[PDB]
Amino acid sequence: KTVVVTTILESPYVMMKKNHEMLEGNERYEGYCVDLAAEIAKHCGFKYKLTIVGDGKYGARDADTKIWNGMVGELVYGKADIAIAPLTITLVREEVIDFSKPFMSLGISIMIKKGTPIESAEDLSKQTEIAYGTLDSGSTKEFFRRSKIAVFDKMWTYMRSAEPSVFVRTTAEGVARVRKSKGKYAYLLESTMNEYIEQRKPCDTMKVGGNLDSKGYGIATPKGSSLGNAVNLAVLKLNEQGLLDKLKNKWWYDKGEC
Amino acid sequence: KTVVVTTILESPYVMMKKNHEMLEGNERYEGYCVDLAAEIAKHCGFKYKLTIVGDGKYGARDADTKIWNGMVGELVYGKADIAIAPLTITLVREEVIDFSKPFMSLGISIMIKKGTPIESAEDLSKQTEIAYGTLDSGSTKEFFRRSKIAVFDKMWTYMRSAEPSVFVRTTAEGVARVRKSKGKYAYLLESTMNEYIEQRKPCDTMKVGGNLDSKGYGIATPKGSSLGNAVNLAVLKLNEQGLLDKLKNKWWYDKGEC
Ligand SMILES: [Zn+2]
Ligand SMILES: [Zn+2]
Ligand SMILES: [Zn+2]
Repeated sequence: KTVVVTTILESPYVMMKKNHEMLEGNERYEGYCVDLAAEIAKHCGFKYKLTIVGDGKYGARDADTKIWNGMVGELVYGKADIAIAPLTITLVREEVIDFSKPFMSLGISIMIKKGTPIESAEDLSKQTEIAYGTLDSGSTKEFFRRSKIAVFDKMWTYMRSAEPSVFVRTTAEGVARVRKSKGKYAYLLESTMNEYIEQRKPCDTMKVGGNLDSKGYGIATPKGSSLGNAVNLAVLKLNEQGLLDKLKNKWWYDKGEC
Repeated sequence: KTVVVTTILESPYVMMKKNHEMLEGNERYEGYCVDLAAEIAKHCGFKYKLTIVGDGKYGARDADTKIWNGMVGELVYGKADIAIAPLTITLVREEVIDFSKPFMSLGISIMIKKGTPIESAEDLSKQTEIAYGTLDSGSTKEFFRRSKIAVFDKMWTYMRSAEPSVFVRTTAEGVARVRKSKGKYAYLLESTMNEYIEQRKPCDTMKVGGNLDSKGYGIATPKGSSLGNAVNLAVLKLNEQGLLDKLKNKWWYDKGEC
């Protein structure tokens, strides 16, 4: 049967082609994950259908109702057979779904509007003129919520109680907030996304400091899935052949605008 | 039952303490992996015994007998229950043993004396005045042997027929060869080790250029191991607590002598 792939509209991973209205099925999309999905499918030997997650979220469990949302939820409840997106491998998720070895290594980072007098997470924590937040319903927000590290705990204490909210629904919203903040808002997002945006016009943002942590993205399948083993081996084969590095160069720098 | 842990003497992962002669069992050793093993055994609640792999190798398969050597072999043939060391996650290994999600991210790098006229892998493949090689029976040598990239392929053709042999049995021998070669020898090793040595006196070596690839080290268990699942979650939990970063700081720079 055709494999249902859940993914998310997050540039440069998955995007609508300029003339998608003229196209059909998988041909409507382009991007790093679109390219990766085609390769994984070929090496594993399956036909697939790309679908954008309904609620546009990555995946988090709701305490009380205990219902998983986002791409994780589509896998948990059987709405999708595999997730190919910039989905962070975390303990809570690994407890309900399977992840292949990582296809991309990254870490949480700081995005500022050029000129902002901030160079580290410690800098953000010791001041208050500049506000900062993260994406909502994701691994980045969870990192700070659960952190027992002094600096990060101090950062979370502030963010969770900040008003108006410093959190955003999508990466694009966070980037826009930084650009129009006149330097009064710094955004906390994963390094890969930070690096991508720094190469996009109007070239007014920049990544500062070292990553706050280290983790990776993995292809996810429902627990006990028949595709798990093959997909994992495919990811390892493709990394060792250099495809993964080739794809990042293609979507990040080959198309750099700065 | 006490869990048999196979490991390898490789600074700063596993080393004999200064006063090892008056110590017994696991107390004779110290290092990053020694600390990691203790952490894992505590969260999974099991007793263990650290053992140094008999042949001192990481793990490669004999093309003729098809027999696995090193730590991988000890797991494959049931001589050990788990391997906790800087063992690289690779396709060929993943096919015969299980790996937890990575506990450390790294890549192949270039080590030069200091003052050596080399700044990249390309530079090495352009001349013949400077010899270069890699460790044996490992993931690094296999990287060059199978590479399809023009530069890495040009390098392997040289290393495969080089006379004398540019390959070493241990990282220690490679480093020693760079130091006593007047800069006429360059060593190819994983970034983690490179960075560690660069901070060790006589402080006469340095890492140059970016990593050639991106991979990770993982805790290995035989296939069908009752410890596999739990250990994998243990690694994720530890990374999220910051323990893994804490440990690298401790053994890499806190003890730095440059
Ligand atoms: Zn392919
Ligand atoms: Zn602990
Ligand atoms: Zn043989």
